[PDB]
Amino acid sequence: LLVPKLTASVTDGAVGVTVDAPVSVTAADGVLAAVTMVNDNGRPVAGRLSPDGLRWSTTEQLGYNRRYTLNATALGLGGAATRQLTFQTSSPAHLTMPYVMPGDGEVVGVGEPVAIRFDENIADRGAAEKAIKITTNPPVEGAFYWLNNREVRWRPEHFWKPGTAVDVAVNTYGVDLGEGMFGEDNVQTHFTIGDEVIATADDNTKILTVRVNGEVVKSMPTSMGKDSTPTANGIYIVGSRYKHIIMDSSTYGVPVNSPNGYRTDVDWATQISYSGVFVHSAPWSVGAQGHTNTSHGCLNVSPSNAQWFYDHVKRGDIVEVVNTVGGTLPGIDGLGDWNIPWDQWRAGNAK
Repeated sequence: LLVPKLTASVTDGAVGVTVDAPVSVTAADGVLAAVTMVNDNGRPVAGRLSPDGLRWSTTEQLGYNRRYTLNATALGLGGAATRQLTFQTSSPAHLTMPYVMPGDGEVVGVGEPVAIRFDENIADRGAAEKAIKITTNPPVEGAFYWLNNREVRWRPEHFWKPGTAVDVAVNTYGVDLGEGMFGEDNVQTHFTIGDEVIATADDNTKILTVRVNGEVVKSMPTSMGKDSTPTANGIYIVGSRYKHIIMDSSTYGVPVNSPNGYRTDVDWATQISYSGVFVHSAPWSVGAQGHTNTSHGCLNVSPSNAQWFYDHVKRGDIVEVVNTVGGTLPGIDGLGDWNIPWDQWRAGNAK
């Protein structure tokens, strides 16, 4: 007759046991009569034993920098076995919290990338990528690309298909993200892609034309950036929107009282670059809109048109600017992700 056998997911004496997984204990040739786990001043850890008595597991988050002790006994027809195991979990040098966009339960446009922004520089980009599980339905190929040391993005090759569900599980709790930096917590979000909405600003016509699922629904005369401060060409992702906002050039590197600085309150503002390009109300230039460029790079349009754009365009919709004298919007702007060729995006930069 067989002696019961105990198998724990930790070994007695271990150090740097990671806290991304539950701790478990299994009986063979018998059943579990007692399992307790206790931290280093006696508080019980909390867990659940399967109905068949074979498998026990912790049910709550385990702590960084803890010394836990696990006592288990198995009883069988042919005897008893008891073990005591003591182990120490990872003690980070630092913690980093991830922040995910877009918002949970949001409906976003077809240009919206998955964004995971860490509040510290990530030394092991690959470990971060690996901890982030993205589910798509319908499934589509995508890839990670890092905009800077803290923020990674995931997206498909092409604009999302309307009706796609996107799920993002950032499972960074207990993960060593490099040089003793570990995840502070897990985060989750789920969003859905909505209608296809692409607004094109053509500098040859000075019109911003808004297309919803391939159809023109609005034509907006506009005044883009003057030759000395032109609007960059390329694909811009729509971000945040404001009933009114004080636009302050010092927010974007540029001192208010320098030659290209400004501080002005404007209405009906939709952000389309982190470099500070917005679509907004410009009563002062209604004359020029349709004819000449007068701005610092913003898409000046009429008050009714900026408000229309506020109401009808959402986060993740697209604006494409073409034929200006400017360059191309940088890939790494923050809202310029689609300007990076797919082959480069896909190869990634996890080193």
